Amino acid sequence: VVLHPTMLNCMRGLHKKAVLPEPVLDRGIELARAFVGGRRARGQRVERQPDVAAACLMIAAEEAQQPLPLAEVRCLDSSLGDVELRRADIVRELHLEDSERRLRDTFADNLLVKYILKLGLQVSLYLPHCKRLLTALGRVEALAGLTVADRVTTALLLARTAQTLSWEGMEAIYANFSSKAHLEVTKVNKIMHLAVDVLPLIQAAFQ
Repeated sequence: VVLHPTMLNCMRGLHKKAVLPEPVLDRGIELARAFVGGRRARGQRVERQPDVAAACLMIAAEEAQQPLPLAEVRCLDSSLGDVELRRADIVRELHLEDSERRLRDTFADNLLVKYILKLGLQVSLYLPHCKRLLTALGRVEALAGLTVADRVTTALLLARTAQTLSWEGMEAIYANFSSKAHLEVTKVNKIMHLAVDVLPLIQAAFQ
């Protein structure tokens, strides 16, 4: 199965900017060939090839427990569209429902670990704590609508800047995190301002 140049170029470019391991790209290529080969054999149009590429890469990255959240994908390539729809299409047509359910269950931990390692922080300290912060955040009404990735970002930055560990420059910290995570600093500011405003509610959920 020969993939369209735009499909390959997008995947290679995004994989490069994400600083992902080589065999993740190879897995991304394999998923795309199978999906594209499936569609071609049934006479189905392959729409939005760059988005299909991103989605294949994300499945691959999650399988290697090096998750690539959508917020990062949009920050690395601002032109990509409805990547989530394509991911659902791939999962369904390649029959990956059982694997996808496992990926969804481990996504939060694996992203936490990824960010903790990127920030030069100690996993054995931050992981079990930020995990508990994560659970707390989901029980806070004002924070409904935050994505899993938004909650991971919030839990880590709260643990790093809001002294939440005692429950058991600031712009420069958010900016450094944002660069290292390949996230939009303005989106991180917004999520944090929302979480910081409702700080005592997060604490009560935590305790």
